[PDB]
This record gives sequence, structure tokens and C-alpha cells, in this order.
Amino acid sequence: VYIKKVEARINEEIERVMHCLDKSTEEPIVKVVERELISKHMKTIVEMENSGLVHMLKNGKTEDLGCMYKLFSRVPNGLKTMCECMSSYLREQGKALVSEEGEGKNPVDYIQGLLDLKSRFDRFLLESFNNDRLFKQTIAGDFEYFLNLNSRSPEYLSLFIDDKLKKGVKGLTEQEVETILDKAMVLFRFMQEKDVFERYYKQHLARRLLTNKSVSDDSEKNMISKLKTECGCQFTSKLEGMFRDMSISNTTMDEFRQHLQATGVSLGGVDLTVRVLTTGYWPTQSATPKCNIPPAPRHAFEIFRRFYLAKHSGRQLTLQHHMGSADLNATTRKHILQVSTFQMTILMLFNNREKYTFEEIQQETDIPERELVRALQSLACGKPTQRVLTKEPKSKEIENGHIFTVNDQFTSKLHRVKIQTVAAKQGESDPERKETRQKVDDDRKHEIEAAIVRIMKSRKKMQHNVLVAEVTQQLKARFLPSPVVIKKRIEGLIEREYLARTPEDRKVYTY
Amino acid sequence: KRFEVKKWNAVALWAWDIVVDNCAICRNHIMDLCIECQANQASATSEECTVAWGVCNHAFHFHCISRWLKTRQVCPLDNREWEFQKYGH
Amino acid sequence: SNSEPNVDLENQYYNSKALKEDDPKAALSSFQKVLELEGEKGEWGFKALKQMIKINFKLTNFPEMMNRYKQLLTYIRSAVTRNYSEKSINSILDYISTSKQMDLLQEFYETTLEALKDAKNDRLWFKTNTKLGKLYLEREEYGKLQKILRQLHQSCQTDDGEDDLKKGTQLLEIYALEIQMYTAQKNNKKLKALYEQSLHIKSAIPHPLIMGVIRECGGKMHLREGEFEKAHTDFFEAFKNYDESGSPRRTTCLKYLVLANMLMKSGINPFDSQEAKPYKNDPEILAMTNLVSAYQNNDITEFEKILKTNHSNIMDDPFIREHIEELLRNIRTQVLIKLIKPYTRIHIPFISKELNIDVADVESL
Ligand SMILES: [Zn+2]
Ligand SMILES: [Zn+2]
Ligand SMILES: [Zn+2]
Repeated sequence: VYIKKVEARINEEIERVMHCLDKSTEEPIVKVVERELISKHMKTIVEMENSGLVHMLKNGKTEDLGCMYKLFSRVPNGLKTMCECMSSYLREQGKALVSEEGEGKNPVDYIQGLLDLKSRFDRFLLESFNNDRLFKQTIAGDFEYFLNLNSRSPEYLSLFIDDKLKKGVKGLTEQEVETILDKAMVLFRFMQEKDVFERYYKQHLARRLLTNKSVSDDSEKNMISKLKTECGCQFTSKLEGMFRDMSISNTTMDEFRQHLQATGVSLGGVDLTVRVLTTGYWPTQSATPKCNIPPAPRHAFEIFRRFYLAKHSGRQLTLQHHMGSADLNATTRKHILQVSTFQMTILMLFNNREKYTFEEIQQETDIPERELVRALQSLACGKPTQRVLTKEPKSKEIENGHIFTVNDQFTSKLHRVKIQTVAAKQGESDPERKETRQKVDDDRKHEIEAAIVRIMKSRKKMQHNVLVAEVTQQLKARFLPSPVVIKKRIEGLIEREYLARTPEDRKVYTY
Repeated sequence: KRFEVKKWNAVALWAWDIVVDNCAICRNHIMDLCIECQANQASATSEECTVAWGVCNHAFHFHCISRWLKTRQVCPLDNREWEFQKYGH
Repeated sequence: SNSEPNVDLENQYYNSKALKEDDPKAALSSFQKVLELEGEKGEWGFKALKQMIKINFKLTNFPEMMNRYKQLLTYIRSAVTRNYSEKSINSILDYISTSKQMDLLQEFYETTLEALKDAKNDRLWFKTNTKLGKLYLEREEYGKLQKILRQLHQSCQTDDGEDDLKKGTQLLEIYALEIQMYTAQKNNKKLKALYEQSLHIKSAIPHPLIMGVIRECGGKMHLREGEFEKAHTDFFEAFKNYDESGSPRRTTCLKYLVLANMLMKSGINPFDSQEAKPYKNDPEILAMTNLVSAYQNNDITEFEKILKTNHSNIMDDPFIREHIEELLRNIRTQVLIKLIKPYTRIHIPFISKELNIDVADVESL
């Protein structure tokens, strides 16, 4: 209530002096009065706490913040302490939110809370501070300060954007989608460690493209355009190649449709969907496996390889076993199944002759490890009353000498029943996270060496501590200078040449 | 049969080779040194001169296209157009 | 993960899919009854509408076909995301394209255009307009191409600015259309203006064919002006894009790249790597391979013999015809310099006989 009283005091004083006196008066009296009173009472009341800035900002009082901004703008050094207190409150809130102690926190909920806090602060700024530059700079610096204390935030943002991109069930129209994407990229602007963020974005791209074929078809372009306008060129070229692969895949699809429109000699190519992807934009995953191929898939792969070596010569295909899908026409009705490129070898062995066992499908298949077990248990283990691959030894755990049969199961009226045992979770189990963290760390560790050599080859040198400043300046936009690490690393090249330092005395370099 | 495969949605990966037996800047060969090094001996230290591969799969000696990027100009096939995707054949 | 979509809708949709190979009169009725099952929207009835349009196109039933296509256009801006609807409508347009009733084809096209305008289907919309523009260029049409270009540019206009920052791909497609057009009218000034505007604002994700076309135009402009490095780089990127895509323009772009790389002097080879057993031995590229082989070997006599032997595919291009004089001058200069390096004080007629040219040309060189 003091702020309204002092504003009324200012208004009444200025009105009384302007109506009751001359023009050469006014400014001195009101100037000194407001100076002294505002300075003293501001100090006391807005740095004590009593209905202070922290409390009036926590509960969300828009009028109080607006009147405070409009009153404190007249006196110098008021906005400075206002922004300092706001930054202190933001630091406290972040430390209460970015707390690492305690396991069992939801990533998407954490990102949603951070985004809600950012949006609330932006709304308060727009409503009260009239888009002041100082407040924006202070909040940006504070976000940069409290956001880089961890390393799981970028992956959580990636999973949030994957959830927003997989389906636009929330916000069917386009305006709100555009606004939320803009807010997401604005939040990403004040974020560090872009390497792991973009790696997880590529992982989400691989997950959504190799399992879904109708993701957005219109928002992918918007996503990658925002990446172009936001990031530089490190993995944006990776995304370029990723989309180039889809373009070439559809061009190959239509030209192959023209190919089978002109005859086709034998059958086996009944209904095929072959795709062309490059190795430099889609990673292997683990090892480029060498498993077997079912017969109709064998014919399809042979035809595709012959075409690619005939009309796209100069490059050879490499076979791998991680991705794909197929429809298995089974047969009282004819229900078509779905096999994800792994159990279809077992179904090949069954097409030749069923009533096999685990030994039969592990000996005459060149089949991989426990991923085989997960693929095989899809048709038998954990199955509802639409079982298509039944066994006599009904049990949960998998045996070796167990026979497989078939049940018609007329209850399965669905003619495109699928068994989606794969893609149970998308949590990115530690192994791959750690390996890609090591990969991006090595990427940074050789990028810094490339920068230091490329710059100091076009520049001069130092005696004790001159060049470190230039490399920190040119790596300022990348990450922290890390003086100890660079100091320990620059002296490791002395056992070689390229402007070393000389073992006997570290001061004469190989110029 | 009791089961029959109808469709397939395979993913086919491919690798880039365009293997040839000639060079461009030194006019000698893909391997067996270049104009700036001639012989195998005379301070090679296991012949520190290998083959450089670009994103477009074109192949040159590392030294050849390195001096190409250094001597005449850097703009033709710069870091935006020509990448460094491999080292050695 | 899993999500129960619907059981009965899928069951009847598959029943009608099986029925489609039977008499179409019953398949259409069953598909129309699938839309009656849910009533509101469609989901599986969305695909049922597409199947009904296909079967009606089989038995030449267009009026209700277009009414139900309007229903699908309204369904695009519905619970069905505008993701698979674009592929579905591309397939419907291709199916309509099977027949030859151009009036019906363009009625379909205009209804689609207006519906997509109403649905603010920005990406889908300029994709459709770009496809229409490519069709017009393939038929050398500019009356409606100009209108489409103006509309797309206005959509790209940020009021004060004539360009956005994320509609860079939009302007990229627009400039690809205009590059094809001004290749038809060979307007050099408009070509350079387009290339400059593209280089500045186009920075975005390209489609490989579009990037290849724009880089081909840039290389043409640069080698028309005189820049050899820029033209070589542009032909390089265009030929890489053509290698990725597969367009027939790959051979012509490779020939232009071969010409450009020979003009930057300093002894570089364009047939070395990509022109291999597949491409080096290509009948249309073997002549260029032999030319650059002679260029490497500095064999002026063999080079001129190959020029005269394959003149129907060496200087046939008016541009290569223009540049053959400069190429001959450069190769003769290189041979002369190599010949006169090891010694001094050499007579002119011997050089003229070695170069198989006139004495005056030797003196001028
Ligand atoms: Zn070399
Ligand atoms: Zn050497
Ligand atoms: Zn390279």
C-alpha cells in the first residue's frame, strides 16, 4: 500500500506546485523531495522483504509489478537493484528446480515446469516492464547461468519436441503449433551443450521415421528450417542428408513403380516397398550384422541390388539387420500378420516346414542374440486371445525343445493384426547415451585443436601467456575456456614439432 | 502353406567407392605418391601422404587437394562444399 | 506403447478392401456404409473416401467423386493430421491423371487449390503450387506460372520485406521455377538477379534436384562472366545433387563440370574419381574422358584429333563451342611452356611444326 500512497503524494505535490506557483519553481522542490523519499523508502521496503519484490512476484501480482516499474524508472539505479533482486529470486527458483539430489523425477514434467516458469516470467515482463531491455538481458544471463549446471536438459528438450512432433493431437490447427515451436526454439536459444541435444534429435528422427511413415510431412520442413535459422553447421548437414535420403527413397519408389508397370517377368515382387538410405546419415547402430534373409525378401533385395548396380552404378549396397517391417498373410478367415524383419526368418523356416524348435531356428538361420528372443516371444509369449504361433509347453520362460503350431483364432477378425512388442520404451538406456557423449566429447576435443592450429598458423605466438587469450576468445562462443585443461594440453605436443616448446626449456618453439 | 509373406518395408544401406586408378592435381595415380613428394624415401616417416576422400566421394591425395585449397583460392570447394570424410584408401 | 484406434471400422474397411476386387457396385456401397458407421469425421472412413474416389474413377462416376473429394479436403483440416493426407491426395491426383479429361483434371486441381487456400495448408500448399509450376515448365507455360510465382512471393512477403527467414525453402522453389523459366527465355540479367536473390535468402533445407538446378544456373552464369572457380564449384554441387537424385541432366551437368575444371588451368582432372568404370566408360562421357586424358598428358595432337572426331558431341553445345577456342589456347600455351622449359634460344618454325599450327599463331602465343 505504500507505493500507491507515494504515487498519490507525487501527484498531489506536483499538482499543488503547478497550480499554486510559477514556472521557475516546480522542478527543484519535487526533484529533491522525490529523490530523497523514494531512495530511502525504496531501500528499506524493497530490500527488507515486507510485501517485497520476491513476494509480490511469487504470488503473481501484475498491477503491483507494473506500478513498481512505472515508479522506479524515474530514479536512477532503481532498475539495477530491481533486476538484481529479480535475478536472485530466479536463481533461488532454479536451484529449487534444477536440484539433482533425489532420483525419480519425470523428464517431460521437468521440462514442462521450466517452460511454464519461462512463459510466466515472459508474460510478467510483457505486462509490467513494457519489454525493457535490461530485464531481458538479466533474465537471459540468469538462464544461461543456472541452466548449464546439468547435462540432461537437452535430451529432455529433445524428447519434448519429439512428443510435440509425433502427432498434433493437441492443437490441431497451425497457429498454436507455430507459437509453441517458436517458444521451444527460444528456450533452446539460452541453452548450452548443443551436441547432445542435436544427437538426441537425430535419434528421435530415426525412431519416428523407421517406425512411422506419416509423422508430419509438413512440419519436418518447419523443424529443419528452424534448425537452419537457429544453429550453425555441425549436424544441420546431418539433417540435410537425412532428408535427402527420404527424397531419394521416394524418387526410387516412383521410378521402380514405373519399372514394374513395364512387365516384371517372374512373381515374388507382389507388393514391395524398398527404400534407399545412405550410410553417412543413418548410422549402423552396433555392428552392421550379417543375418539371413527370407526368400521373398531375398528376391526383393536381389532385384533392388541389380537395379542399383545397373542404373546407379559407382556404389555398392551393404546389408544390415535392424529396421523394416512386413505383412504376413496367414490363414475361419485369412488374417494378415506383421513381422519386423527379425521373426520373418523364423516364419521362412516355418513356411518350409513348421513344428520346429529353438534349436532349428538358431542352427539353420545364422540368427543374432537375445534380440531374437524378444522377436520370437512376440508371437507366443504374452499374447492375448489372437495367438498365431502357439506351443505345447505353455510357460513364461523360453525353453529349447519346444514345438510351435498355429491356431486359426477366428476371434481375430482384424485382417491387419500386428504384434508391436518392439518399441516398448524410448528412454534411451545409458549405454547409447554414454557412447554418444564420449563421441561428442571427442568431437569437441579435436575441434578445439583444429581451431587453435588454424588460428595460430595465421597469427604470431607468445612467451608465457599471450596466445591463450586469443583461443579463449575464439572458443568463447563454444564453451568455457578451461584454462587448466588447455595449459596441460599445449605442453603435450613438445615431444613432437609443429611449434612445440623444446624439452630442455619450454620457451623456444619449432617456428 | 500356413504362413505367407505379403509385403516388405526393408531399409537398404549403400557405400560409396567409385574406385579408380588415377589422380587429378599430380596426374600420377590414386596411390604411389604425388608431384610434391616423388619418391618413397627422403624424410617420409612411413610415408605421411595418404588419400583424402570427400563427401562427394571424389578421391585425391591429401597433399594434392590440400594445396589446391591453400594455394590458388579457398573459395572453390570450401568447407561448405568439400568435406573431409576419410583419410586413406 | 499401443493405442486402441477402433476395431469395427478397421474390420469393415478391410472387408471392403477385399471386396474391391469383386464387383465395384458393392465395394462402393460398403465403403459409403463405412462412413455411415462412425458418421462424425472418418479416420478409417477418411481412407474409405479415397477408396470410393478410386473405384468411382474406375466406373467413371465424377460428380459425387468430386463432392467426396471436397469432403476429404475438409477432412485434411480435421482430426486426421495433414501428414498422410498429402500422400493420399497426391495418389488421388495421380489416379485422376490416368485418364485424359483435362477439363475434369483442372476442375479437380482448382477445387484442391481453393480448399488448400482455405485450410492454410502452407507447406502442402506451396508444394502443390510448385508441382503445378513444374508441370507448366514441362509444357513451357508462363501465363499461369507467373501468377503462381507472384502469389508464392506475396505469401513469402513479410509485408515490409519481400522474404521470410524460414520460407527460404519457399523462395528456393520459387527461384527454381524462375530458373527453369529464364533458361527457356535465356535471359542472362534476370538469371543473375535470380541467382543473387537465391544465394542471399535461400539458406534453408533444399530438395536435391532444386539445389542442383540452382547450382547449375549459378555455374552457367559464372562461366558466362568468366569465373572458373565459382563455376566449377557450382557444377560440382549440381552434379553431386544429380548423382543423389538420378535426373537425366546428370550427364549434361557432368560435361559442364568437365569443361569448367579444364578452364581453371593448374592441371586438374574432372574425370578422375566419379568418372569411373560406370561413368568413365560411358559412351557419352568417354569423349570427355579422352579429352581430359590428353589434357593431363598435354598431347595437343591427340586432343585436336578427338575434338575433330567427336565434334558432334564436343562443340555441339554452343557454350562449349565458344569455350573451345580458349581451351585450345590454354593447352597450346601449356605445351609450348613445357617444350621451352628445358632449354633456350629455339627457332619459331620448329615450335610451329611441333604445335601443328601457323607461325603467326605461335608468335602471338
Ligand atoms: Zn599424392
Ligand atoms: Zn612424399
Ligand atoms: Zn573431401
